[PDB]
Amino acid sequence: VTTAHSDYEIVLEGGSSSWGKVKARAKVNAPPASPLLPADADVKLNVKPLDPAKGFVRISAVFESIVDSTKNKLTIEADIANETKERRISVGEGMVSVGDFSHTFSFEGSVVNLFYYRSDAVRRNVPNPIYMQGRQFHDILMKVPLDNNDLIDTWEGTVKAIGSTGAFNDWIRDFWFIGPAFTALNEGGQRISRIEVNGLNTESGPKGPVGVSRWRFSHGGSGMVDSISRWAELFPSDKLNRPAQVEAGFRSDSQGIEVKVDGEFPGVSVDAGGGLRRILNHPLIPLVHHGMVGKFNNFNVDAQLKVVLPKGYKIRYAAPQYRSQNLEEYRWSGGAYARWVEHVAKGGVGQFEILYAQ
Amino acid sequence: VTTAHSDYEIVLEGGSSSWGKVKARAKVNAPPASPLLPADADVKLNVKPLDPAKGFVRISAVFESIVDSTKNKLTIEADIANETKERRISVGEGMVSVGDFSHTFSFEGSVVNLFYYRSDAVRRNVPNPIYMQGRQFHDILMKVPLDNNDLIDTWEGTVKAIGSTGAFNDWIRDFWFIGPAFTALNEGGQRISRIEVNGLNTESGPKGPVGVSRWRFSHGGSGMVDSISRWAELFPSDKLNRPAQVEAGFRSDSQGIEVKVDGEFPGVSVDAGGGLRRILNHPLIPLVHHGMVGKFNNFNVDAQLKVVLPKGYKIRYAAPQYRSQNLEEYRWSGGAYARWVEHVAKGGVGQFEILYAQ
Amino acid sequence: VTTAHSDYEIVLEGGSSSWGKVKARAKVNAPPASPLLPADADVKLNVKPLDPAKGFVRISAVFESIVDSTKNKLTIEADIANETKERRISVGEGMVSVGDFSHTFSFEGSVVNLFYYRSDAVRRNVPNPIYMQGRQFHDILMKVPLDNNDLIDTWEGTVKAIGSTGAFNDWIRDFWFIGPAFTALNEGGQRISRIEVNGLNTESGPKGPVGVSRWRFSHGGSGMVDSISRWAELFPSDKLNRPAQVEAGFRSDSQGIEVKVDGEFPGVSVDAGGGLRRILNHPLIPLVHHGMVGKFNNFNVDAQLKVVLPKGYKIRYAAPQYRSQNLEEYRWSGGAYARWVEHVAKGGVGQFEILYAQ
Ligand code: BCL
Ligand code: BCL
Ligand code: BCL
Ligand code: BCL
Ligand code: BCL
Ligand code: BCL
Repeated sequence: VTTAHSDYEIVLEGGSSSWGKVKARAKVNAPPASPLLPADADVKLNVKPLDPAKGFVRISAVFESIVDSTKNKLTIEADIANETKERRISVGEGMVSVGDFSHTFSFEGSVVNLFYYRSDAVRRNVPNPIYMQGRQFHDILMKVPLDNNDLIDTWEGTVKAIGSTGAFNDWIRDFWFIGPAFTALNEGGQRISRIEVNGLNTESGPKGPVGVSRWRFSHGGSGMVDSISRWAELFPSDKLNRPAQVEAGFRSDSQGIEVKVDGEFPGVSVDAGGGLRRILNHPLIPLVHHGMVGKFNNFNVDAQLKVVLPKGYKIRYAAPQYRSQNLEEYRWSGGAYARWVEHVAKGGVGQFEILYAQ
Repeated sequence: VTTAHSDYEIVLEGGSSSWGKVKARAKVNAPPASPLLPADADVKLNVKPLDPAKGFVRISAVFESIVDSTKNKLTIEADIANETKERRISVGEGMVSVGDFSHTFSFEGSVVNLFYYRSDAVRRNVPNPIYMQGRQFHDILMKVPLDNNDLIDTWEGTVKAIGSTGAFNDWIRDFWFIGPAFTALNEGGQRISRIEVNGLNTESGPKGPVGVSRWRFSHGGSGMVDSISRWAELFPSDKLNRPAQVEAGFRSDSQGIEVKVDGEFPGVSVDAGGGLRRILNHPLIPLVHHGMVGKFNNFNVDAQLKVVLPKGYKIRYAAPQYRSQNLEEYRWSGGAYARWVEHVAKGGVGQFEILYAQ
Repeated sequence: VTTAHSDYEIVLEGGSSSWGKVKARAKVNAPPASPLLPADADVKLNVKPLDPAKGFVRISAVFESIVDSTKNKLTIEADIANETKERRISVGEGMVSVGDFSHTFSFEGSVVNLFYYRSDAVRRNVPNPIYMQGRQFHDILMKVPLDNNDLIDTWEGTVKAIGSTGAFNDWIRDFWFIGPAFTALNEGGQRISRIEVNGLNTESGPKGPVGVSRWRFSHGGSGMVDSISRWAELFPSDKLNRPAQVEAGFRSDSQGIEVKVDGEFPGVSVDAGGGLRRILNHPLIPLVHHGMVGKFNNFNVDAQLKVVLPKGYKIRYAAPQYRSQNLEEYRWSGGAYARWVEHVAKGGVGQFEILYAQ
């Protein structure tokens, strides 16, 4: 018998605060859909206020994994700020390593997020809008020291390809969205444009030649792509009054999958209007993308959610309904909640709303 | 335990008549995949002979819904006629309303449906062909009175966009196929071309300015798109000797879905050749599209179908086989029928054929 | 209760040999997702060494089916050889028949398979790479005697279309990937280019006019398309020291599906390095494509695998683990193996690795 066991905990700050602590654990005795096993990964994300006056934060990410004995790592650290409601700017650096190979990089880039329409007729009549169609434009300048022969080979190969292959800006997407990543684009109503290569040259860096590229692309979303529809919400820099962090990891092999998440960050709750608040709307891409793997083994659900509201707050509406309550702490399990967990784990996006207030 | 309960009833006219009464009810205690709940809708479609000499019918549609408290409505009424086997013409009017906002519209449009091949070698050798690849071309002239400020804003915004944005005819499809509608295109082997904007201007209508647009698009189908493969069959104007109608609705929320259908129309049965008739072949798009939502909760099937043949007719072949019979009335439930209901509810298109005769 | 019963047997040659005998049987009491039933098919593939000095083999394929009473057949026989590691050449002939219609054909064609990158940094650090992004270019010259009126009609229709329709090279793909074949492309991360028509003319053949076309297309793969990622491996001509063959067939209708496979060919095992061997990595397209039909009825798994190693060899690693062993013969059933069978039958590609050695 295949059984998914999971526990989730949300502990909320009150007042005007959107912050929450989020913890999760899950295990299921079914294999992942990776054609290489075992596959283990640990991820740590950190972000701190940097310059509140200019709205800059400093964010870092560390990814480490082991896949069929191969050890991988990627880190990236960047300073990011909104310039306007639509244009965001970044500058950063990082590295990637795989077994005995590694390389570094630095970059700067701007992203401009544009909705296809704006209408007060929609805004005033839909209290909790979900879909927002739009397109996001990246402009990136990246640099990689060419300080081993593999880097040199790839740089020269790519220079040669760009020079000789008229369809490079098109076919590069076949390379980029490796394996089933390609398939996931259409699944989420996401489109990636042909790229533009605006600049390609070698620089004389302090330790040697540096490969420098300037390039652009856009990606379109029909409304489910959270990176576009919830662009401002997903970067709550104006709510980051202290450092935030999240650590997560999984272990997986032919026998099953185990996962753990432990984080604290702003944006967990939202002003719902009318003096109510809600847990933020569930982003759609995680459910749709995970939906591509959640349907391969039947499973029973053994799931519990615990939500701790701030002192003095009460739930006004929850659907699925909670099972029990002890002051500010509410618990869901079994019944309609278990059924909703099955639904979203298989790719469904049916709404689970929690509205609360003092 | 998740259980889908459903009942279907088909009552057929005899002789040369293709007409039937179709009733259905279903309920299932699982949530819909809507990221806004509750979601309730009622739909009424009507069509009557208008000018049998020119083949015009007058069709009307009313859609009403409530989604997370927002009240929606759209109506459309049109006169439609075949000009040729491939070209159909229409003229009509309607309105849309959402909360405190509303607008009207009128239009005329032609649609030309073209198959990619015609071959007697296929026709004479395949007795019940299903797939037909082809492409359908729309040419539309629509008008909307710009009689509130939101209409004015959207009209001017769109005029501005068409003027400034070279990729408008491309990216408009991201806006148009909102949310998971985008994803459904590829699922059904359906392609939407870039649009052509042939005309855009303001008219001085009786009550004020009117926004007028003339535009075109084609959509391609690899064979499953019923709008293309069964183009003539889906508009049985030559069989409409009296008014036809269908009413349907659903209620849904975090706890489940309930639905009801009650209609009467031509085209329910078909001449199968050899003096046999069949219930029409199941259209594929409904099953494929619904397949995108039917896989998120395991369910047991409690389904019954009742088919009442005209007096004196008998079933010659049915697969899945029926369970019971009382004169002209045949009933299916359990066993292989329940298994077929599960199959098609999850997106399968395995054939369930009923052939009958006197 | 829906139950899938299946048995698989692999019997391996030893030494440096990659050959194996592969047998399979499966049955399941659920309907196929074919909108025409019954659907029965038998396939026979044969290949023999032809000219070991030039690397030519002679391969033949016979497909026969019956679909809703219509009898179909297609045969193809060809000589195929690698010219280089990337370029393969072929010349051959065949026929197609459907009911009272038939036609023949002959052809020659080259295919060039190109990976998007080559990197020693990947090669030396990933011991068993799976994804390889790339693009494959076909150049085909085919001839069909126009020796009945239907052939003449289609030839003239196509000549007319190519002449009049600017989007022919684009829309031809709607015709080509009939029905759900269209949808399967994106599912497997596969792209088909617009075609190029380089030549179209009529020849005066011995018995009459012959329609001759010269045309090209490429197809891209993001890494799962085995035709691209495992290009050399899939044509083990250098391992074909004697004839190989496989016969397979299925019978299906509204009640269920039964299938049988019986074959012997090189390429069943692979040198894994370190003096180990493995069963070849599971190709991804079969699992992904079948995944599009494997999710419509819940089923229980009654599956057994038997692997017979060459004398004196032992399994070093298997995950899922085997259940029993008798000398060189190992058996899997139930437990984690049954769970893996469910997973891959529904479209999962989680790795099942068997490594063995003396
Ligand atoms: C990922 C989905 C979208 C996308 C959506 C966005 C969004 C949204 C943003 C960017 C931004 C950036 N993108 Mg982009 N971007 C995509 C694909 C790309 C690709 C590529 C080759 O595929 C590249 C090179 C880039 C490059 C870049 C940079 C120019 C820029 C800064 C990145 C950074 O510092 O990351 C650092 C990396 C990480 C922090 C790793 C973790 C990333 C995941 C997604 C974050 C999960 C947050 C978690 C749920 C809660 C975190 C709480 C913690 C306490 C922080 N994008 C795809 C198409 N991109 C930012 C920008 O505008 O800069 C100007 C920005 O806000
Ligand atoms: C470059 C990337 C972008 C960015 C892209 C996104 C995207 C895209 C999304 C978010 C979302 C969220 N982000 Mg943000 N985000 C950025 C910076 C920040 C900052 C900040 C001050 O810098 C903060 C505090 C946040 C905070 C938040 C939350 C409001 C929200 C997640 C809520 C939740 O409950 O998660 C619960 C958390 C978990 C269940 C697990 C989180 C742990 C794992 C490790 C996080 C990463 C998972 C992902 C698969 C990894 C992909 C990595 C790439 C391949 C490189 N982001 C940068 C600028 N963020 C999500 C959301 O809901 O938006 C509305 C969302 O979809
Ligand atoms: C919907 C799937 C296909 C499509 C397939 C068809 C087909 C097929 C036809 C049209 C026709 C029309 N289409 Mg078109 N069309 C599509 C997308 C569009 C879009 C758009 C922005 O997406 C627009 C503006 C149009 C516009 C139009 C008009 C020019 C024209 C008349 C519409 C009408 O009166 O509807 C009135 C609206 C309704 C009746 C609502 C109900 C619609 C559903 C689909 C009908 C279900 C029938 C039910 C199962 C049985 C009904 C029995 C009742 C007793 C009647 N189409 C997509 C791509 N279109 C018609 C034509 O050729 O006119 C010249 C026609 O026959
Ligand atoms: C503008 C739209 C087009 C059109 C488009 C289609 C399409 C597309 C299809 C049909 C199909 C059918 N149509 Mg027609 N149809 C038109 C006009 C008509 C007229 C007429 C004389 O005007 C008649 C009598 C019919 C009759 C019929 C039947 C032969 C057949 C449904 C059989 C059945 O058992 O349904 C059983 C009915 C039900 C199970 C439920 C019906 C109730 C619901 C409310 C109907 C609409 C559902 C749909 C999801 C709503 C989408 C609305 C849009 C978003 C606006 N149509 C107009 C001209 N029609 C279907 C078929 O099988 O074709 C071969 C089909 O796929
Ligand atoms: C099928 C998936 C890919 C593809 C991948 C490949 C690969 C890979 C190769 C070709 C090759 C060829 N392709 Mg191609 N090809 C595709 C689509 C096409 C289409 C089309 C209209 O769709 C056409 C006309 C062609 C035409 C051709 C010829 C030019 C050439 C020889 C074919 C042959 O003899 O087949 C004979 C037909 C059969 C043997 C039928 C069986 C085919 C199945 C796929 C084989 C299963 C093997 C089985 C698992 C184990 C067999 C063991 C037996 C003992 C042999 N391809 C799609 C896009 N094509 C070959 C080449 O390069 O020639 C120069 C080659 O190696
Ligand atoms: C024109 C077609 C190409 C070609 C295309 C492919 C493709 C594509 C693939 C293979 C794969 C394999 N091929 Mg090869 N292959 C060709 C010629 C050969 C020759 C030869 C010396 O000529 C040999 C010995 C082989 C041998 C092999 C094996 C190494 C491997 C299957 C292993 C296994 O366990 O299958 C177990 C076998 C079965 C489970 C059942 C096989 C029985 C059925 C009848 C085979 C065909 C099924 C398929 C759905 C039919 C599609 C037909 C088309 C619509 C026309 N191929 C020709 C040149 N071959 C597969 C692989 O794993 O590659 C890494 C794979 O994906």
